[PDB]
Amino acid sequence: TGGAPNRYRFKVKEDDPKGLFLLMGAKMHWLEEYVDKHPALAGAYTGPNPQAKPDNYGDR
Amino acid sequence: DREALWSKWDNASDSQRRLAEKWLPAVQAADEMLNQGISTKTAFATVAGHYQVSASTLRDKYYQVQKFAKPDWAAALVSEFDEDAWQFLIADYLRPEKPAFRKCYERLELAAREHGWSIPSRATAFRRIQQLDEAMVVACREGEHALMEHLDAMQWINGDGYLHNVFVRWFNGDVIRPKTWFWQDVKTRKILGWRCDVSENIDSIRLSFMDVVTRYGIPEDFHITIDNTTGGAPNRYRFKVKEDDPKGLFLLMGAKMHWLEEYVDKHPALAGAYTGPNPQAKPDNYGDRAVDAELFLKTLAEGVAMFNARTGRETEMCGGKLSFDDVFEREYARTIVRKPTEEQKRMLLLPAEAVNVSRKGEFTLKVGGSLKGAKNVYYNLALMLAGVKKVVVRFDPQQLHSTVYCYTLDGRFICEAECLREYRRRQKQLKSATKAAIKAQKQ
Repeated sequence: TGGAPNRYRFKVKEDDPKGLFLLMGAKMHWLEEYVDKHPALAGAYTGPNPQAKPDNYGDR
Repeated sequence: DREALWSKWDNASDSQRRLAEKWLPAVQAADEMLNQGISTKTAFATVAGHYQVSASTLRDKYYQVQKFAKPDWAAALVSEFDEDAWQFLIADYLRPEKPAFRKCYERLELAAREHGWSIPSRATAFRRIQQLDEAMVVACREGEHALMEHLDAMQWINGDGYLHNVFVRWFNGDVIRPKTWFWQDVKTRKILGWRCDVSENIDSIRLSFMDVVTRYGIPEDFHITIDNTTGGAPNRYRFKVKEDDPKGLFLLMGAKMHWLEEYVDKHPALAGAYTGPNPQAKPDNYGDRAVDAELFLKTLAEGVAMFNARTGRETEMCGGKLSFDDVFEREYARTIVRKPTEEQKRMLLLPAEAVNVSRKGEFTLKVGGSLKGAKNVYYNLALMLAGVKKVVVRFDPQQLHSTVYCYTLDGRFICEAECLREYRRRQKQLKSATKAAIKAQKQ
């Protein structure tokens, strides 16, 4: 359900989204290569590396 | 030069070499007929007759091989595109990202479109990627750089450590993962000693060594290896132990210094504690499952005993038949060792961090932790009678109530002195004041 405090300094929000979806006339039922692996982010993406040095990343 | 010719013979296919082999006896036989001065017609007709071959071909090839020496007659018988795009692609693959080749290629196609570059085939591109180097892949990940006389029993021992994946409830009540240090005989592979503790520090190494030299003795030529290709910290005795130089003690023992998971971690009795290499493991079950220190250590001792006693060891010494115990018992009897004196063993007893000495020649150690609480005060006349401010105290936990030995900060023995939950409350209060504040900051 998400919610929690307060990005607007006031808390948002415990609700029922479900009702809104049903109201829209919707019947409810219950890229990693393009984003995470793009060259421009190479300093930030670490990759599935089991051993990765934490000392480099605050800058990256 | 016959180098290029012979390399052409060499590089030839088996089928091609076979072809040359088939064509050689016909050319050689033909040579014999001409030597005899036989008409060219009769000679070729005869060869083409016996051997199924075109006479014209044989004639032509004979003249072709005529200029070549006879041993080498066999050997006789046998991407223009935009550099910017290529550079762009190579630049992309070598990133630690290391994107998929087909997709990185598609991106390259977009760039090529924007710049109007003429790109080669994906197969050609990858082919060339294979042709680049083994070293380049490592250039991308820095990987390969991360890899890159008669021995008596007891003559050379190796020390190694092991972090357990089993949760054990220690003597102080805390649930931790124990770390054990082992000493192994290099020749026979027998484990000679061990000590287990809550964390990695010099004490387990030192004491396991003590166990090894007390049980099997000190050989006349002693080599010790710890591949590194100081521990200490507070206060299990309520007084801190210890910043030192172990190194000197080892050299003094007459030792030249050099720089079971199935049996322990995987034993059935610990099944609630060992989690196994499970990437997803529920933390909610384990506080109840952690095994007792006594059970873990008994399982450890039995695991060591079984590891050593296990036959069918495939080593030179065991010859696929004996166990580490057998070969160790055999070779140890053929080595010359000496037993350590009581004094040597006592010099190995534990060092306390430097304590202050008053003008009266007395100093204090606040005993606690695993030992009964008491504030011990030690004294001697030699402490007030010469130059000293601080002193390092050497002791046996069992003998703290009576005799300790004082050393100078530089290691010179001075004399011995006769004797004339606490901080955990702070640790816990600090823990609560952390957790509450952390949750409050998260929300």
